Amino acid sequence: EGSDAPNFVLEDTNGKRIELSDLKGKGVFLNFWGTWCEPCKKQFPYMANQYKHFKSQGVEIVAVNVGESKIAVHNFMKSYGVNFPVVLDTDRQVLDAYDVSPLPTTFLINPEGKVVKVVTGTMTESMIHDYMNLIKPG
Repeated sequence: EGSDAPNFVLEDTNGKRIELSDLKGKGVFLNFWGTWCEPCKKQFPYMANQYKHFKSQGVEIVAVNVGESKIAVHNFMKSYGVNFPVVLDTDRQVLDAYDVSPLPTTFLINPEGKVVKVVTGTMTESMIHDYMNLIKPG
């Protein structure tokens, strides 16, 4: 759209305070997910591999888990090779702020804090790569 991404503050799995507006200057691949979401099992390892490249190119991932316990979320991260920030939307406030319907949904947010594209359903590693390029600082 080019619309303003709603700001939010959540904690990551180790207690790190992450506020979306502090990531201006970086692309944010904002991925709403749950451990029961089948596509996330294949998308997570693609995202981890791509992050190896993109983290130093100024694209951040914030993988917003929707409402699940730390133990289940940590277990999923171990299972699927997660090396990127995962935050806990424990009471669905951020999911609701983004008006998210199906999971997974990814918002591609550019370095200015604007939503440039919203994607739902399945995506391959090539698509993820291309998506991250859309939001990297120029």
